[PDB]
Amino acid sequence: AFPSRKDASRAQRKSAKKHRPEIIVIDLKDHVLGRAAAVVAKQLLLGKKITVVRCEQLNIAGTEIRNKIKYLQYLRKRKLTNPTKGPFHHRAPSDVFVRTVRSMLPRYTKRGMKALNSLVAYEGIPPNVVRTGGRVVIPRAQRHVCYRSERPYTVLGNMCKHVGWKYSDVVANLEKARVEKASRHHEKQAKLRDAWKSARKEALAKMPKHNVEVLKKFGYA
Amino acid sequence: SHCKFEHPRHGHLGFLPRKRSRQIRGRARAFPKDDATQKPHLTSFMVFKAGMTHIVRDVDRPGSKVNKKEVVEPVTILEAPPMVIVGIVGYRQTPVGLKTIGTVWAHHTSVEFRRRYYKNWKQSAQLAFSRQKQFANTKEGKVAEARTLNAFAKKASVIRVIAHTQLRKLRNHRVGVKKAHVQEIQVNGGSVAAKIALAKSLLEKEVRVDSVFQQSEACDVCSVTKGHGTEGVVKRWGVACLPRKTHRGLRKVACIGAWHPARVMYTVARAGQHGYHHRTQLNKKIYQIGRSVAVEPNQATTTYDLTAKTITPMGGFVGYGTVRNDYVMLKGSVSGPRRRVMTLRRPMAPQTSRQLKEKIVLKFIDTSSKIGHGRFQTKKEKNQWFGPLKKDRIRREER
RNA sequence: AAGUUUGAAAAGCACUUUGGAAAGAGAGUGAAAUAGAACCUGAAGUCGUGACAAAGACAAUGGAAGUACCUCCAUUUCAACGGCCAGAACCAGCCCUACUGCAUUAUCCUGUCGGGGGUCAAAAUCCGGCGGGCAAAAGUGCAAGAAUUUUGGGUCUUGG
RNA sequence: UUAGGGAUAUGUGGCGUCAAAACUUAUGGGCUCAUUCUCGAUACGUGAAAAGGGUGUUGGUGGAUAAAUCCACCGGCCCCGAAAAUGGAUGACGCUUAAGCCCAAUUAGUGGUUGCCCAUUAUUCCUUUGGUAAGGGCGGAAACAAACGGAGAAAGUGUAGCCCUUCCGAUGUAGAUGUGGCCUGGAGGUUAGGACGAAGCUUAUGGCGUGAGCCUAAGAUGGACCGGCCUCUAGUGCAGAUCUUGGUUGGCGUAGCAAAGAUCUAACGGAGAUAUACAACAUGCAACGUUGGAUACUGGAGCGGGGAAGGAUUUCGUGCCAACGGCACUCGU
RNA sequence: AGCGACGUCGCUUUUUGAUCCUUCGAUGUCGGCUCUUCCUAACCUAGCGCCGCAGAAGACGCUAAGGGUUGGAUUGUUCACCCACUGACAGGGAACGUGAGCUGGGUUUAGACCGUCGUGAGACAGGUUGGUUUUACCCUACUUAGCUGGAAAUUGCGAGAAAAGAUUAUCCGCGCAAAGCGGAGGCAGUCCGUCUGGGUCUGCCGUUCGGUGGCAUGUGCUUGGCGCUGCCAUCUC
RNA sequence: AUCGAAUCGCCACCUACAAGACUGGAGCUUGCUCCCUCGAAGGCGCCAAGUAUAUUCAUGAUCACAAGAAA
RNA sequence: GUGAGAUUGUGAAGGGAUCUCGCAGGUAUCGUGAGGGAAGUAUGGGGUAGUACGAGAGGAACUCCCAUGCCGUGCCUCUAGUUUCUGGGGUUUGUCGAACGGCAAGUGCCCCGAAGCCAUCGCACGGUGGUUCUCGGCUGAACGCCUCUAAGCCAGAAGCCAAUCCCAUGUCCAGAUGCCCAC
Repeated sequence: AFPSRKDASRAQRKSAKKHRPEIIVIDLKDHVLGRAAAVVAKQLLLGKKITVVRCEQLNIAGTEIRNKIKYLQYLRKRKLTNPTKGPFHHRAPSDVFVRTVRSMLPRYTKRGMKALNSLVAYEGIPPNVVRTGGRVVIPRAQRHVCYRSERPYTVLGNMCKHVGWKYSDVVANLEKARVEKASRHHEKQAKLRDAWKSARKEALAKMPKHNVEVLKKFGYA
Repeated sequence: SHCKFEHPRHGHLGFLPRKRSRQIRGRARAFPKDDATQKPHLTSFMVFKAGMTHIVRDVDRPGSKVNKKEVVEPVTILEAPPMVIVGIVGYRQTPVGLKTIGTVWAHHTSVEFRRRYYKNWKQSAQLAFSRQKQFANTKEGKVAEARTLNAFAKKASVIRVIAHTQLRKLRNHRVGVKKAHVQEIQVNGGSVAAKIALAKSLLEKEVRVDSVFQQSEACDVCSVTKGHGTEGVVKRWGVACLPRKTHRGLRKVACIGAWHPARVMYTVARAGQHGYHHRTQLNKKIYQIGRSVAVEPNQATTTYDLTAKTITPMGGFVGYGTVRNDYVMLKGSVSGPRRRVMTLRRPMAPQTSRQLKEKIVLKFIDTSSKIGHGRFQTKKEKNQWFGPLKKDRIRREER
C-alpha cells in the first residue's frame, strides 16, 4: 500500500472517518493553454488543491505544423556535454501543462514547489476522479471566448502525438470507454430525475399557501 | 580550428552507459507485435550456452558464386532442457505504461523454483509458498483464483507466462546454480480469452524448445557479454594508440576536449567497464534443434555422414562438459561465455529475404576435440589409428 | 633557543592492586594534587567526548521581519492590587470620504414653408426661407458647499 | 538626492502568471497570422539590418470607361531580401475576441470631477543630532513633618546636556577640524577597594551608550594586588606589508617507504602466548634473536684481509629498549 | 539558360589592418599527431525545380549538416605543388580548440661560422649547426564502481489512488446494464450491548484443504537413479 | 497510544456528452411570425423532519481558536 | 500510552520531575518505463541493354539478385599471433665425484606447445512506422474567366519524431507476488 502501515494503524487507532480534502477539478477541454495555466498558477499560490483533467484536449492558437515546430525547437535544447543533466523534455500533454504552469511559479522556493505539488494533471478523466462532485471550468480561459473562430488552432493531444507521446490511442480508447459508461448511467437515471422534477411542482400545490407566494417573490416558482 | 582530417568516431553512443548489467539473465526488453490471427504461442525460451563447432552445408542461393557448393559455417550449441510454467500474469494498459493485474500461481511448484526466494536454502525453514498452497484450495481460494482470471479476460491487453528452467533435468556440475532462472514469456496471437485458454493449460507442465521454435527459423538472442573488468580506452573504444616517443604513456587519448565547453563531454572515450553489458543480437538462424541423447542418440549423424555420433566433442566442451539435453544449434557467435543463461526470442525484424528464408540441410558436424587440434571425429576413429597400446596390452592381463 | 616560578614547608605520593615495563585503579601528604616535576595563572586556535538543535541539493556566512522551541539573564506584578494582555466609549489634532452653487450654451432647439432625397407609399439623414425659444439639461469654465451645528469613517500612523 | 522610524500621496516604470496593481478594466476605435536563429512586444542600446521587391491585407490621391469596373501612383502592418560555429533566450512561461502595434479613456452619450500598484522622493507626525540657530525662566511667590501630589530649578560652548518652547539642515572618496570622547603603560593629586578573594581568564550574564566602549551577574576560575576622578606623560588602540616570531591546521592515515635477486624450517630464548563466558578451524594477529638444517647471492677489480686522508672510543664485555637505527627488533656503530 | 560592365545596397569575422579595454608579483607564444563536437556559404550521399537539358556528362537553384570527406613525394612549415585512389577527396569554429596530452623540426638566449654594415664592442625582422619541455594525491567535469535516506522531498499527526462501487453491511459469481438468473454448512453451550444483533471461546456433524498406507497412467529423466502429479484408502488437519 | 492541531458544504437529482456562425419545436418571407415547458437557476443545507399552537438553554457574568465535531 | 536511555563541573544514597528516542516494517522475486542515450551509412557487379535517346559518334535508370568499402555490437569452431603449463624434447658453459635426478646463467638458449586471451589477420549479426520541408498536384475562390491557396486536400527527403536497441522510479511505481512480523 502507498500509505505507511502506521498511518493506516493510526487512522484505525483514532478511528473517526475517512477524509478527503476540498479539491477542485477542472475539465480542460478547449481551454486555452497559456491562459488556463496562468489562472491555475495563481490559485496554487493561494493555497488551492487543483486536479486538472483532460489535458489532451487543451488548445493553442495557430496551425498544428507551427506548434509542432515550437516544441521541436524545445527538443533542440539539451545540455551538450551531459544530456542526462540537460533540460528534460516531457511529451505527454498532462506534462506539457504542469510545465507551462511550473515555469509560471517561483519553483525554486519551498512555496513554489509547495504550490506545484498541489496540482495533479491527467489524460482523459481517470476513475480516481470520474465521480467526485461536478467538474469546473475557467470561463476566461475558454476557446469559444478567447479565439476568433476564424483562426486555426491546435489540440494539445494531437500535437503531442507526433512528438514522442505515444499514449494517444490508449487515451482515446479510454475516453470512448467512459463516455459510454457515463451516458448509459445518465439516461438510466432519467427515470429518477423526472420523478423529483415532478415532485417539486406537485409539492407546490399542497405546500402551505403563504409560502408559495414567497417563492413566487424572489422567484423560484 | 577544425580537425585536419575527418574520421568516423569510435564506438556507438547508443550503447552508453558502458555499464555492468543489472542481471546475468538477459531478459527480452520487448516482444514481437501481436498478429492476433495466428494461434497463441510462446515467444521465447531460456537456454544455456555450451560451446561452438563448425558444420558443412550446401547453399541454395541462385545468383551467387557459392550457388550450389559446400560452405563451412561455425555454429554455437546451446542446450535447452524443458522449461516449467509456474504462473500466469496479465497486463492492463494505462495512459502511463502497462501495469500488472494479478498473477495466478500453479498449484505445485518444485524446490527448484522456490529455491529462488531464499539466498541460503538448505538452512532455511523453507516456507516459501507454504501459505498459498494451503490457501490456493478450500473455497475462498478457488474464488480468488477465478476472479483474477476473469480480471485478465476483461481488463488485460498482454498476457504472459512465468516459466523457469529445470536445473535438475539439466545435470551440469560446472554451472553450479541450483536456483531456477525465472522469466516471463509473452503469448502472442488469438484474442485475449484464447491466450488464457492456452496459458491455463500450460501450468505445471513442461515446454520443450521444439514447440517454441522451428528448425530453420531465425531467432534473436538476448544475452550478457563476457566481462573483462576495467579496460583502457584502447580496448574499450577504438582509439588508435599514440606513438612510441610519448611521455606518460601511449595508450591514452590525447585531447579530451577544447577549452570550451570547459568540461569533458559525454562523448569522449574514457576507461572502465568494457563490461558484461547486456545485448540483443538479431537474426541468428537456427540450424538444428536437437533432441536429448537419452531419447534419440546419433545427434550429429546426418543423411551424409552416417557415423553414429553426438554433438559433444571428444573430451567434452571445454569448461562445460557433455550436452545431455535437447539443444539448439545456431549459426554464428552468441554473446556471453559458456554456461550462461540466454533467451531465444521469436525474431522481431521482418523476415523476407533469400538469406533469412532458407531450408538448412547440414552435410557434416564437427565432433573433433576442441582441446588441441582434434584430428579424430569419434573415439572409434582414434582406436583405429592406434589400436593395441601399452596400457591396453596390460588391461587384458586383468583377464 | 631557554624564568628550573611546585609549595609556606618536600610533607616530592609509604602501602595494596592489574601490568614485562610504562603506567592504570585505590590510598596517603597538603588549605589547593584540576599545585605531581616542563609542576602558579593555563587564553586564542584546532581536536576528542556526552547531551541536544536540527538540516535536501540554492557553497557558507550576512540584512530585515516574524514564529517555533528553549533559556531562567533581567526587570515588573500578585487582590479596596498591576508598570502585563485584550475590547468598548468619549476629547484635541490630523487624514479621508459623502453632500453643490455661479456663469455658459445659437455651427443649437422646435415649428413651418420651399427644395432634395429616397420608398410599394411615406418619414429621416441634408440645403435654404420665415416664426418662436429654455434640449434644462450639458462629460462647458470656476466652486468657497462649517461632517456632533444631538450623529460619516481612520488613527495598533499622535497624544489624552 | 540619502539622520532613525510611521502614515498618506506620488515620480520614472507598470497592472496574464513569475510579481505588488485591470481576480485578463471599459458598457473604447482600428490594424496584424509571421513553418526549425521559431511575427511582434523598454527609449539611450547597430545591444542589429539596407537597396530592392509582394493580385498578402488595409487605407488614400489622380485619371478613365459605364453593373459596376479599369489604369497609374503614395502609405500602414505583415512577408521575401535575411548565411556561424556549446543549448538558449521580447527577462522566463506564454499570448493571437493579444498578454502584439497605433490611438484613447477611467467604472462610461448617465449626469465630470483623482481606476490601481511600487520609491531612502513630496506632505505630515514622532525621535536624534548640528546650527550664522530664535525666544523664554533662572531675586526660590505663598502653603506644606512623619505615622495612619512627588522631585528638580546650574547666568550656562562642550557632560547624565541648567530648564523649556520653536525653526531650519542632516548622505560622501581624498582631505580639514571638533568632541565634558572611548581605550592603554606610567608620574603628580584626590577618593576608594581587597584572603568574606586583586590583576588575569571564561561565559545562550544581562544593563547602559548612535559608537569607540562601560558596568553588573556567574565561574563547581584564580591566588595578591587594585578602581574611580583632575592633571601630566608616552615605545599608547591592528586584519591585510609574498609583515616578524611561536604554535596549530585542512590536504591525510594520503603521496608514498618499488636499483643492488631471497628467503624457508625446527628446537631453544623473550613480557612480546597456544591470551576465549554446550571439541579443534570459523574468537590473540603480526613480528624479534641465537643454534642446527635447507636454499641463494657476492664471485679474488669481493657485502674478503690490511693502511693513508678524515673521523676519535664507533673497538671490547656485561646489562638494557625510554628516545634513536624513516618497517621491526629481544639486535646495534 | 549561364554571365553581367558603369553604378549601388548589404552581410561575415576563416585575412590583414586600426585601436590599446582586460592580463607584465607571468593566461606557456609556430606546426604536426591524437580526440570530440558544433556551424552551413553543400564536395559526395537523399529528394526536387530549371537550362542554349535529345542521351551521356554537366551548368544554375531549392529543402537538408543524419552520414562521409583519403594513401603519399618535397617543405619545420600553415600555405603551396605534383603522384595515386575515390561516391567525394567541401569550407570552417571551438582562447587563430587541443604542450601538468605528446612532440620540439621552426622561432627566441648563452657556443660557433659566413655574407653585408660599423673604426670598435657588436647589429642583421639574412643564411647555418648545436642547444633541459618540471608538479595532480585537492575541487569540479567525465568514465566506470559501491553504500544509502527520502512525497510537508528527513518535520505535520497537512489526509488527493491513471483503484473498487456503497453505511457494518454484499454473501458471492455473472450482467454495459435495466430486467433477470444460477450457486451460500449446520447444531448445542458463551460474553456484550444495539431487527434481535454483534463480538469471541467451547461441545457436535459435515464439504473443500491437510498429511499417512496401497494400485495404475501422462510427463520428464539419471551417474537403472532425481521428482512431481493421478485413483483409492487411512490418518491428521 | 502518544495526539492536545491548523481545515469549518453536504448529496445514490451536480458528479454524461456536445455546440457557441449556437441546442426548446416549427413555417417561408431568411428575418420575421407562430407554438411550447417561453429558452438566465444542479439539488439540498442555513435550528420544530416543518411553518404552527410548541419546547431545555443563563452564572461560559461585554471581544478572545467555535469552550463545538458524522449534516 | 508503553518500552529504552539520559539529566556528565563540588561526596554518598534516596525519591520526584523533566528531556530525548523507539513503538512497524523487514526481506526475496517477476515486471511497468517517464526521462536520457541512439546508428548504420556508402559503393561495385549481374540484370535491364548495346535498350531508351540519337544522323551518327555515343549511351543511361528503376524493381530484383549478388558481393564489397567504412562504421557498429559481439565471438573463438576454424586459421594466425602470444606461452611463467618454465608442458615435453633438444642443447651450451658452470656445478653437486660419474650415471640418474637435476641445478645456476634474475625465464641460459633452441624447436614444438594446450587452456586462456586475441586479429577486418579469423567468424557471426546490424530492421520498422509516422509527421513535415522543398516540390509536383486536386478541389477552388478572391476576380462572371483564371489560379496548387485564401479556407480544405493529396503525394512526399538520407532531415525531424516514435518502434527496435542501451541505462533506467530522485519519474520516489496505490504495478504484481513470495515469506515473517505489526495492526
